[PDB]
Amino acid sequence: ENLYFQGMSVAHENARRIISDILGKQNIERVWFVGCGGSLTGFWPGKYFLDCEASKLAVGYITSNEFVHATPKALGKNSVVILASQQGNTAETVAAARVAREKGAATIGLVYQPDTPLCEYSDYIIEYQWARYPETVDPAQQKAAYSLWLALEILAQTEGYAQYDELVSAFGRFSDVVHGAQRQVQEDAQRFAAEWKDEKVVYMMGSGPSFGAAHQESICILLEMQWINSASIHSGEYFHGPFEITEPGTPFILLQSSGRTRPLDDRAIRFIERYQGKLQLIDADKLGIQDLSTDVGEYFCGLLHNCVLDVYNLALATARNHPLTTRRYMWKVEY
Amino acid sequence: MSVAHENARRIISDILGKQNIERVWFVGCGGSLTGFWPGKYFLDCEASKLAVGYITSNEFVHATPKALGKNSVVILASTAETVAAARVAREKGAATIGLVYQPDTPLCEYSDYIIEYQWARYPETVDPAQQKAAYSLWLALEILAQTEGYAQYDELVSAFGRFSDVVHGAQRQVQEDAQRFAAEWKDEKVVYMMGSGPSFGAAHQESICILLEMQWINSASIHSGEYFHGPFEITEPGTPFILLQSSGRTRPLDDRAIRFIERYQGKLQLIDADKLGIQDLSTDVGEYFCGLLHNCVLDVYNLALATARNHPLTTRRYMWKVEY
Repeated sequence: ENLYFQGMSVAHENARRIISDILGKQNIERVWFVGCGGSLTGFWPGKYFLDCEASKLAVGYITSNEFVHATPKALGKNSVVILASQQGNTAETVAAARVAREKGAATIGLVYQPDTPLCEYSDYIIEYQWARYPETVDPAQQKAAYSLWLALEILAQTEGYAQYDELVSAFGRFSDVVHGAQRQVQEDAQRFAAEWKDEKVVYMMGSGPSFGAAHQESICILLEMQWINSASIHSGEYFHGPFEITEPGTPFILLQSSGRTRPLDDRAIRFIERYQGKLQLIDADKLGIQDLSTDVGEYFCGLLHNCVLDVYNLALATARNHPLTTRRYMWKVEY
Repeated sequence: MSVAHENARRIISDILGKQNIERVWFVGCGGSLTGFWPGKYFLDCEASKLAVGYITSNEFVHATPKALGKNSVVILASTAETVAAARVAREKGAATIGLVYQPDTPLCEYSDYIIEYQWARYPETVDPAQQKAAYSLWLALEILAQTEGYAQYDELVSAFGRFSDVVHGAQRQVQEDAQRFAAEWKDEKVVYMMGSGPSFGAAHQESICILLEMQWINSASIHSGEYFHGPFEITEPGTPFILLQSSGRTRPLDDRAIRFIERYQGKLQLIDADKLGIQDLSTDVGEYFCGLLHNCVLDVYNLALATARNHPLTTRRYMWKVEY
């Protein structure tokens, strides 16, 4: 018999070393995901995985400055606090890492820029990859991807996870699925941009693994990068107040998921179409989630939507003559 | 004792005689989920060993946490999907608490304990301590007190004793401002709700259950901390924000938001719990009552707005009218 020796994702190996090192020094009884805006919603994939799969863990998900100011008494020696910041200096995320460390928690800091202030209070540092679409990097090494890698490792090294190998090889297929999906949506994205360029209010929707993506699109793209009024509505929540807003032409972008919460999404689709809402459907299952894994591909829906949306976002920004880098406040005034 | 207090005490002692309480989930839809924010926030702040979940009913049904089990309590309020969530909870071995307005209603069937809360349509009022969202805090107080212990138990129970008075004082206080608000806000097409810490659930609730549902005004909720990481770029003169400002620890997130909104001439309606009598509740634990106060204070602004807009709050085009 010939012996086979496998390799490992950069993100897989980083995640795995960090969590082993931490377990050698404490228990992992509680995790917090802590950050601001996109640097909090980037943790949704891991949050969702653990909420679904971990039986022993208590999992938190909190905006940095709230964590700093109203610190949970549950934070301590056997907690892990995972923080993200792009340029590594969001003062409240740095203070969150400081407070976590003062409380005795292990801190994992995700940064794009190394030697940035978040690093000072990060026991472990991950330099995730990032580029501005149409420039690309390895999707398995992007900020949101690391939420799922770290989640996988926390679960596997504390409770075990029968589908570990399945998810690791799903992640090995992820770059091909992302590239195939982005290519597949070019035409639709163009048609979207031309037809949606004049909307002043857009509602983002999703459920389960895709809900973070929906919220992120809402707060980080539509409000932040386009100045379009927006809310995110959980597909399940839609029918308990929000849907009363719906009339012919009310714009909804639904980020539909594979797997268990899909019927939530299908329920919304039927209703939005029955009442002639302006619906842009982006369906993970049509864009090759089934190619990742028939078992655990539900957990990659948010990550896939984040990537596929880059295409629609550029198309819309060009149609609206509003570059995604437009700001009137951020990086411009003090606040 | 308050009847709400004795109800919560009796329920949680009974459960603890039969299982442990290692995990709590708050499960509901819309305002029957936001109603749990007061207890959720309290537990997130005060409980060191409890795992606390907060989940819309049909997602709890379709993607049930593996963590759900014999030493879990699932607390629900009322909706076939919340009934189904109670069924799933019980089927998994979790104890179930159902908050209901009317008895014999479908959620009762899968609820090990049923709490008939108090509700009335403003200006008709009811005991604030027996309202749906109040019970979230009562139940949370007792989960924590009967398991880990709570050093401010009596200070919070006496706070709760004074809460009816603070609510009535606050509702009287805002009468004139509410009329001014309605006159000035009746033509707005988009309203952002804002809050932090204990008042965030109340902000979200106004947004989804009042502005969208009962007024057909476009709206999103924004956490006061999240504002400055994307949402704030929507701000320009006249952008409508209703900030439910909190007392206590997160107040500085709200002050930061107020300085910014005012500097770029947002149309700001400020409703401050510390101006409406949270200082009279306690000095220690009063912060935990801010969401509850906001819920009540907003009833006044909501009626006034509904009147100025000739849009009754009971107006619906879909709910209780079509199938969905």
